Amino acid sequence: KLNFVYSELFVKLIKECKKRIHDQTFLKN
Amino acid sequence: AAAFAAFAGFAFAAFAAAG
Amino acid sequence: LPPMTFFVEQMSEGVLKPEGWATMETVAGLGEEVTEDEGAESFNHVYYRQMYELAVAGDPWAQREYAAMLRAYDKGCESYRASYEEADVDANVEYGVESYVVDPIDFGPSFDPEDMYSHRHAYAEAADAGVTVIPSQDYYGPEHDDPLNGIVFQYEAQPFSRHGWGGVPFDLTVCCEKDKTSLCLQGETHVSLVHSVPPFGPRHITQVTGSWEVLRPNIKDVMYQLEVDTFKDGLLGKSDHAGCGLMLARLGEGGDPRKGPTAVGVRLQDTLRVGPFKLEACASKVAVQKEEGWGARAFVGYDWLPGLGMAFDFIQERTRLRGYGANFTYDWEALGAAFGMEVDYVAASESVFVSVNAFSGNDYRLGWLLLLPAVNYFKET
Amino acid sequence: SKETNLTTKYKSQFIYSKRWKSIFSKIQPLQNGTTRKSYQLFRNVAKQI
Ligand SMILES: CCCCCCCCCCCC
Repeated sequence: KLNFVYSELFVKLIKECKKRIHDQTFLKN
Repeated sequence: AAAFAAFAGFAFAAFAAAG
Repeated sequence: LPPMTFFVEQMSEGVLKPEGWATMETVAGLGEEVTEDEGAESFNHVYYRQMYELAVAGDPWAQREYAAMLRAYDKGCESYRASYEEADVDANVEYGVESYVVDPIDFGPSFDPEDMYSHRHAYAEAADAGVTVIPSQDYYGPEHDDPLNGIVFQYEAQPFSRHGWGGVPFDLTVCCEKDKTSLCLQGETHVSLVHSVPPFGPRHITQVTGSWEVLRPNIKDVMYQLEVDTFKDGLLGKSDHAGCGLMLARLGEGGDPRKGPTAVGVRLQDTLRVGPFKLEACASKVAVQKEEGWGARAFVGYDWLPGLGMAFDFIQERTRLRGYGANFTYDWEALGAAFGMEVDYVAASESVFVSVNAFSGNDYRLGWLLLLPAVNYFKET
Repeated sequence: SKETNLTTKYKSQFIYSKRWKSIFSKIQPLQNGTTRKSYQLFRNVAKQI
């Protein structure tokens, strides 16, 4: 069963974005 | 110029509301 | 009711940008040092709201993220409370019981004693209240009393926010001048709404402003104005900062116009880069209750000559006197001085005005340069 | 100039993975409201980024 897959992607993608692009401490460093 | 301004304003408002 | 030219001038202000959200520094960095950059803060807002929603849904990772955010927020709040307590203790230590006093407002030179009435404006420092109080100075005041009449309150907030994320930016300003004879009450309010963010879509913002004016003894009539403006970026390109606004003005006695003179205006604003020209344009049309006025402002820049600034204005009355104005500005550095020139040309009156400001801080060479008026000055009897 | 007699320009062929295609074909995103909402959110974010 693959009903959940998209959800497991979304909670990943934005989270990864938070780590890689819109992180203010990383930008400061 | 009044008709053109009114039409442009209406079109811009409709385009902004569509998105 | 003011003429349609006033409304057309008000509407054709230029390229606008509504105010965004405000962010805490402790929570955003999770206790680490951060810098300033837009797009990474509204992203944090919407991201934390979405993660709260997902955690409520049941996703464990969202729960972990929200728990970490809550821990950071609690630590920041406790740190700020401790800092406030320490600051209060230090203030008590410095001055045992004496509250801090404020410097009085300096009005200027006059034949009356300059040090007089200074005691009246020297008050104890107020607490950390949300409102901001400013005094208003009238043109002509009483000869033997202070010339400060009235007051103005300014307030800002971002309510409907959870843990410092989200909310609705809201600004308020009220000027009140009340005496035994007259009454002047001018209120203004601004509200901001955000629909989407670059990560989750386009930049869509809506600003609603409402301003009312009351002058009781002289005018005996009140005026209301309500304007709604919508801004979106990249409508016809990568970035165009498109904006459209609608304003309604009413001069009714109270509440609804009740046959009061109404006025409806609409404005459009956009900036575009074509070749070597970055052109910003704002055009508006206003109709009062039945003449209609049109206004347009444009700012034009040339990248090969960055020192020159060019502004064009076109105003058309009801059909149909068209007034065109062109303003050019330039700057340069002379010998130990800086000279800035401005040329304004109007075709309606066929007039050209040239102004040159000069500043020198090294010596008085420019003073010896200009000596014609001394000879030009004659007693003439 | 021998390619003038015989010129067979074959290109633009797009190869699609069998496993990935089957996996994403077996996914039903539109028969339920919650799945549709999650798919809409992911589609918005992916198209944006
Ligand atoms: C809630 C739906 C999003 C779009 C709302 C647009 C409201 C402003 C349009 C009318 C003023 C020009």
